[PDB]
Amino acid sequence: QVQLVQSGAEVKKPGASVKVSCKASGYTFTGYYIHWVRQAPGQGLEWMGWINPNTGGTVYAQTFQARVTMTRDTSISTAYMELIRLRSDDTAVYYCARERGTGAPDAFNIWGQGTLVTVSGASTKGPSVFPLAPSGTAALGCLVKDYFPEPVTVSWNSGALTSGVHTFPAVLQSSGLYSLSSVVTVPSSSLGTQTYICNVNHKPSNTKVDKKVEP
Amino acid sequence: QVQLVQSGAEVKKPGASVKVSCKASGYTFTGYYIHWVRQAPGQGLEWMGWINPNTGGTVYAQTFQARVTMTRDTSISTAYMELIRLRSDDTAVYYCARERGTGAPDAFNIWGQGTLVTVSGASTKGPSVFPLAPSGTAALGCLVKDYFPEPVTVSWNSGALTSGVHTFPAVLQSSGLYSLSSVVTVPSSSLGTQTYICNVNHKPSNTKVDKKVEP
Amino acid sequence: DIVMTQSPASLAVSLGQRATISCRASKSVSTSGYSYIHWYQQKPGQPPKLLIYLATNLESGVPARFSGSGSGTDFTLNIHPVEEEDAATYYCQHSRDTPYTFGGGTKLE
Amino acid sequence: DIVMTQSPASLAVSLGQRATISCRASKSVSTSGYSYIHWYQQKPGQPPKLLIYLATNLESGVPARFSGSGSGTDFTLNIHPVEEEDAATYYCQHSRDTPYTFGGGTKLEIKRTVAAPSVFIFPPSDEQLKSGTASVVCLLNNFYPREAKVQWKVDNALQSGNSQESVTEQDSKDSTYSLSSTLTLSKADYEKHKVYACEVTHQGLSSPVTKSFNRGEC
Amino acid sequence: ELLISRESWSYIVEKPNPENGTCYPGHFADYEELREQLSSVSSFERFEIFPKESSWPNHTTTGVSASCSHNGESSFYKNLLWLTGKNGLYPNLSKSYANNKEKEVLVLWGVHHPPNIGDQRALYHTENAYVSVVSSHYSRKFTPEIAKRPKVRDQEGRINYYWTLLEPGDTIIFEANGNLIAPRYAFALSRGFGSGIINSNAPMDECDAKCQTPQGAINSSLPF
Amino acid sequence: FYKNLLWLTGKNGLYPNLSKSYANNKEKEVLVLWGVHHPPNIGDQRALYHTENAYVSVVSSHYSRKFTPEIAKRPKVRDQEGRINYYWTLLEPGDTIIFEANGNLIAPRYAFALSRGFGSGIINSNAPMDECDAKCQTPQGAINSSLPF
Ligand SMILES: *[C@@H]1O[C@H](CO)[C@@H](O[C@@H]2O[C@H](CO)[C@@H](O)[C@H](O)[C@H]2NC(C)=O)[C@H](O)[C@H]1NC(C)=O
Ligand SMILES: *[C@@H]1O[C@H](CO)[C@@H](O)[C@H](O)[C@H]1NC(C)=O
Repeated sequence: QVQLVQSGAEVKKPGASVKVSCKASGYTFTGYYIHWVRQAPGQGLEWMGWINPNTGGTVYAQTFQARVTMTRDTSISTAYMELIRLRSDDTAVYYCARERGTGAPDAFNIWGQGTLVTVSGASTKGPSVFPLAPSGTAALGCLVKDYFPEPVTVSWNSGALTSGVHTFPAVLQSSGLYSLSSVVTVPSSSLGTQTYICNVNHKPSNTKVDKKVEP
Repeated sequence: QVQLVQSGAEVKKPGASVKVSCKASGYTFTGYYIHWVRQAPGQGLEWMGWINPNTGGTVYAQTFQARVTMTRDTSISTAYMELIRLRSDDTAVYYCARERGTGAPDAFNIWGQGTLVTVSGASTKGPSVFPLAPSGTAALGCLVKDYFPEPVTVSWNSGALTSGVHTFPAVLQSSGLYSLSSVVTVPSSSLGTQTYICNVNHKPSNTKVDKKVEP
Repeated sequence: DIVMTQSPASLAVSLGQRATISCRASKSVSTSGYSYIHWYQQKPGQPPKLLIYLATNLESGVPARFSGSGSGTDFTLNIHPVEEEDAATYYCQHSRDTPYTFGGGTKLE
Repeated sequence: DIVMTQSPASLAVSLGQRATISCRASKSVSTSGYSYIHWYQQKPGQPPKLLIYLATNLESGVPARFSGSGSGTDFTLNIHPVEEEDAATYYCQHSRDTPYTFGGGTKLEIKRTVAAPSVFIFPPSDEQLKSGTASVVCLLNNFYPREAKVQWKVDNALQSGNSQESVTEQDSKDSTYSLSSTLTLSKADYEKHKVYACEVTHQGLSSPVTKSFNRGEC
Repeated sequence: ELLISRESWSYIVEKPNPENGTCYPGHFADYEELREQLSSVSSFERFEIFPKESSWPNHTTTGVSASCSHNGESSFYKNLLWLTGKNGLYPNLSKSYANNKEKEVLVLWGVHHPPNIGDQRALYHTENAYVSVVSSHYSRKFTPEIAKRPKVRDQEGRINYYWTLLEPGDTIIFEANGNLIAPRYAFALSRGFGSGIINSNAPMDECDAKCQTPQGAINSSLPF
Repeated sequence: FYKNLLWLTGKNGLYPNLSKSYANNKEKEVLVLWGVHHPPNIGDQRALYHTENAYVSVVSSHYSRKFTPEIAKRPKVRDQEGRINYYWTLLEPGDTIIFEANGNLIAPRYAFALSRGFGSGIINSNAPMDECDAKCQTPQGAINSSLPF
């Protein structure tokens, strides 16, 4: 199978530098150019540049000329993007793309899983997670507060309560942390008799939490 | 051991394209140019071009400029010839050759096993094989009729009758198929008492046949 | 620098109807017998995947519901019949010259 | 474009003698202190293998029976002593300029005593025609030389164009040859004639020899 | 619009500052030497050295720019050809012409120096193209120079224009893997004394004269 | 081949980089000639010089230049499809000229130390000669007469 696979997500301090990797498979690595693209969270794509792995030659966009460095190890058919002097607005998903064909400026058909590079001044502080208890005929919820870095994950009742479950995506607070809410739509009659427990996992902090929720 | 090994034989429809591979071993792949040569069946050699695997640069002959594309993956020390818009007269044995030395236009000393590329409008129709029965003091035979593609193989008495055995090579019929004859020179006295059986194998059709022959 | 304006920013279409995303360039992206637009589909959390290249040529493995049209400076991605699987963000892009610039996006609801 | 004419197209030499294959170029292949000819040996079904490079330099692992000579435009490959292992096709080639052009080939045959073929005919079996097409066969077996010619007769009438033949390569058992000729017909055209014969002209014969059979005679 | 309609004259008339010359910006090599060549041209024959239809079967003719627009539509020079790749290929071309017209043949051509590498990759599908032009004496090689530039006539690239007088019997060969603005028409020149080039903006009537000058004609017996 | 030039070519499969130099110590300006072979095809260059991407560098106190061979098929003048670009320079006294090359050099074998002279010159003509002596000369013939015009 043809494919590109990229180095896992990571964080970096502002002013630091990041190296992303794109390992190719299933095709002659040298014959097809490789571009690097980025997508700011909830924003649109923007194009960084390309490298010709045959020659190692490169082109970069102007807003990335000064700070990006594309390279390739052809022994293992691998490309690298190094971004230095990171600013916060450089937090994004970085993808490695391969052209659909040689020579002609054809399109990108093979893409990478995407590597999430997060840039902010924090120390992978772990989440604090608290109930959002109902009081009558309504749904229920759970809150994740001031945690870093993404991604956290949340579930309910240890992976049984998939019905009416709504995992809102997180928001970035001015505090430099994230927070989100998980919710479950439910009938009210079972509530109070049934016992519901929110649960959450934050691998970067190696931290898992359970939190019961009741009226 | 130094060597080049090439992708197995294959067929292609006219107007289609073929990719032949030459994997090197035992030497620094990048240092020695690689040429591609072809030999039409029962004809003489003709030279296609070369590729410099260090740079990927190429030269091709004029009668092949428009249709040939040489490339190399240096990670696995492998070269490729792609021939497009195949015509029938492009059926041939394609070899990958390595120069005896660097820099100077020295000769070809390492060659490949040769890859047989057959080009014609057929569907690997399997052989029909019929006796060539004697009637007196003479030899005996077996015929293979209107089969495709080469190579078929033939033997006698399940690999025991190697004496006086003559496997004529096949001919290409205007029907777009092949046909050949296997023969055995024998004393006539044992004939009629002894039992002889022609046998044949056509791997592309995964087809084997036995056929007794008697007076 | 060729700017790919893209519209409309969001579509509200129902199953079985036709969705038309109109991309425009600041300058012609057509030459070499080709129009260098490409339309990609990105569903949430995923990378993009190429739908059509060179503004008309459907990519292998793609359904035929997608069609590309237009030339010069004006191009269109037509989906029909719309389906649940088509709820995504649809991006223009040009390979005509550097920098290769996308279109900003078109959510589909 | 430098053209490597090569001659003679075939050699008939006997063991222990000397074989001289003469290659010529349309233009000088000599410069850089080198003559850019190379002589290769290709046996049937095999790739070539390099014998000599730069027109004089024997390659490693090669026997010393092979020698290269000549310069400028005229070059020669000399084999001595010829041996059974040297029965092959011998190609000139130049690296002087592009395109690298070969020479067309020179088959080499072990010369022996002229021997007439053992001739036979095989009528087409009923299975031939149960498939809808019947092919007659005429065999020449273990003959030398190869210049044998075959011509087909049916009902004493000449047959032309409906035929195909193939010869085997020289066999080291005796260095003689065999030829299989075939006359292909439809069951209808088969039926509409009676007696089928093949005639051979060869140096091994006092006079051309024709063999024959009659259709379906017990 | 003089192409189809004029091939002979007595003299050439140019205005002091003509604006409709090189539509696609670039350097016209030996422009002044060409002017001096053409001063002595009494007439010529504008012929399709490389027919657009059959000379370039597998190359996308009909390359066009707005900088050369006509009647509002983007167009291009008429005596030249802007080759471009086709079906994703720009196969090497080797077209040749042998001057058998028994008159020196003025050949024109051009090399596209695009503004960026992506533009070149788009037009010609190679980053490292070249243009080789050869004759019995004339031999030259052009590599495209890629660079952003001031946006003359709204165009950021350039075309370097080149020419040569292929003499009778001589053979001119074009080779290229890209960036060629090939010729579609050339000119077979008929030299002539007395002719010449006059720079002026004066009007014309269908008056006839013995002498002519940029301010006006002279019809008088005097010596001075 | 030319006698005042030299067509270098590789040996034993090598064309080792050369760096020969000459210092004009003859107290007269020295006319140096050389040449660059633009072969018709890449195989020809690879044969003569065993490199695809050769160069020729010629330097002096002022003169500095670099030549890359241009490979291309061409009209077959004098039955030859390649070319040689001929170059020259007047190396002044004390100046040192250096040739560097990994191929394609038609080096000089002889040069010329020039003695300037007034009154001399070049005359284009096909007229015959005898061992007549004259005061003036012209392409059609000499002049031996007292007149001013
Ligand atoms: C030919 O010249 C005309 C002007 O004589 C150009 O047309 C426009 O002319 C106006 C003035 O009348 C200028 O202000 C415009 O800038 C001109 N057009 C452009 C695009 O700048 C015309 O462009 C010229 N075209 C050619 C091919 O020479
Ligand atoms: C042009 O390309 C077509 C594509 O099929 C091919 O058949 C033809 O031979 C080519 N002709 C030339 C002159 O390249």
